[PDB]
Amino acid sequence: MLQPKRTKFRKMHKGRNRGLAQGTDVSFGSFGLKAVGRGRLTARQIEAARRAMTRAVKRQGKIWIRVFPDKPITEKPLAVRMGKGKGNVEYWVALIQPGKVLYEMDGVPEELAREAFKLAAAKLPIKTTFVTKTVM
Amino acid sequence: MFTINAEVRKEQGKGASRRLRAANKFPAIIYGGKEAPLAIELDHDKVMNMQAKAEFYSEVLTIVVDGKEIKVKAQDVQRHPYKPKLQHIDFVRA
Amino acid sequence: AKKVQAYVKLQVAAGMANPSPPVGPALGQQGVNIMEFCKAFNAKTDSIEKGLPIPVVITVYADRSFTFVTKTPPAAVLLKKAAGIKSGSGKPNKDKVGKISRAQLQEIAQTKAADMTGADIEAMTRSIEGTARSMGLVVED
Amino acid sequence: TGDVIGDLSRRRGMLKGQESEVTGVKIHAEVPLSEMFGYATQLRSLTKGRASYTMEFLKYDEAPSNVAQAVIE
Amino acid sequence: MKVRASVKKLCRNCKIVKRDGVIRVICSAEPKHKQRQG
RNA sequence: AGCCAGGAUGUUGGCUUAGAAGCAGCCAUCAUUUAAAGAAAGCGUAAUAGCUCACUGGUCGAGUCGGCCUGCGCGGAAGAU
Repeated sequence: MLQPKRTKFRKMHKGRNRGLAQGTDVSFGSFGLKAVGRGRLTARQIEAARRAMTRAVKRQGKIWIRVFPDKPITEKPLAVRMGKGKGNVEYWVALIQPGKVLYEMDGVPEELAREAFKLAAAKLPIKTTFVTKTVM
Repeated sequence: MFTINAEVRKEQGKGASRRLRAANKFPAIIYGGKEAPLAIELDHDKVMNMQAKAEFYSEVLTIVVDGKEIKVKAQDVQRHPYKPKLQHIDFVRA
Repeated sequence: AKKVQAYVKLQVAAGMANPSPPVGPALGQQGVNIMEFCKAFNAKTDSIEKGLPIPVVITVYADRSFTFVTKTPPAAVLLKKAAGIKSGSGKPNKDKVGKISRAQLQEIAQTKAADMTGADIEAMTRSIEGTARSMGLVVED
Repeated sequence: TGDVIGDLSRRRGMLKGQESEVTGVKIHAEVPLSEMFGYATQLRSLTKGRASYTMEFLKYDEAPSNVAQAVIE
Repeated sequence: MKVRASVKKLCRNCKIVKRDGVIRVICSAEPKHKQRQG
């Protein structure tokens, strides 16, 4: 799974997840998967989403991943009272905003591109949509 | 060869613009020349239906306003984030 | 001359008048007593030489009399030896062997004419130069 | 006939040709000895007891990759 | 019958109808394709 | 969309030909008219035949097919006096 090699700190404050997103246009290939909801994506769902749609074309075309987990979400161990320090980091998420370009790919025909993204989307906890590169 | 129906908008602002796009119409701006810019309002539905063509971005766009029709070019499209609509277009008066 | 119930459209070898592996299914299906049928087969079998495949149509009348209108080499099997080799395919676009002319095939289209009268002399030759394409053979004149 | 042959092919059988006499449809084929095991128990299970067969030897022909790898103990 | 909360038209002849308010899919050819509750 | 005529198939086309006969799937993707016909999806099947499907030849005679953006509803929905 995807994870930051050598980041500065061990833990990070929780932080609200407001506003909109910056990645909006299908900037690399031709067919992308823009997100419509507002949540967060851990690395395991990041790995699983690509895997399902990589084997949907089985080799075909280039596939770009536009989101990377930065936020080191922690969890406390069970039967441990509150306080006593911040818990250890268990998994890494990437906070998703509305109108964010997720997984993007190229080199595939359109009808199976919408099919491959449909196989990927059901693995996501965010409602997404299938978007296409416009000019400019 | 596309033609645009439009008119001059008044009383602009943040909430004013938000009031527009919840009424199937959206604002814009026309600038470029030895004159003042023109904050022009134009129909949302019509131009969104025709932005799919490549000639919407590679042609001297014929926007008519108060009878006076001008030839402009499309600079940028500030579109809506996740809804398939759009928020603003910049028309440089070429 | 009935319908398709007893109508079998296949055969391979003239000289081998005995039920061959592909004519097996064909024969057994309609209980064809090939032995006396071989004597009727060998009236026209002797007119053609061996080495070029021959099909047959089979017609069984209502009163157990069963007859046939046999053939001469049709579309595929004649164009193959015209190229010199019976096979060499599985890769039409991926292989390129030989170049054959249509004027020489205009003569053998007339031999297919008395055999399997396929429409429009050159357009059947075009139908069958695609069987050459399907056999991985190039054709140019 | 078709059923017997489908099952011949199934037991790695070479259906070959479909001959015919008067009341019967005779089909001769080549079958491995390893898949001969209990054949008439499976023959008349598919032919309502109205069929028969007789096994004869031809040759120790080729054993394919799945059949060659099996018996190696 | 499969009580699947999602129902997909699994074939060509599989038709989707609303019996008693409940969405039901039936098939003329394959009785394994019958399902409801979607 | 149906109803009758049908399916306009050269080509049993290679191949692997034991058959893969559009109907194993790799492939050429040729061509016949250029009024109804892809060298082909699908169960069915050993393989043809097959009924169909794509397409309606003509019968009737009017509106119709599927997505898009959304308003409000259904199902998803099982707990203990």
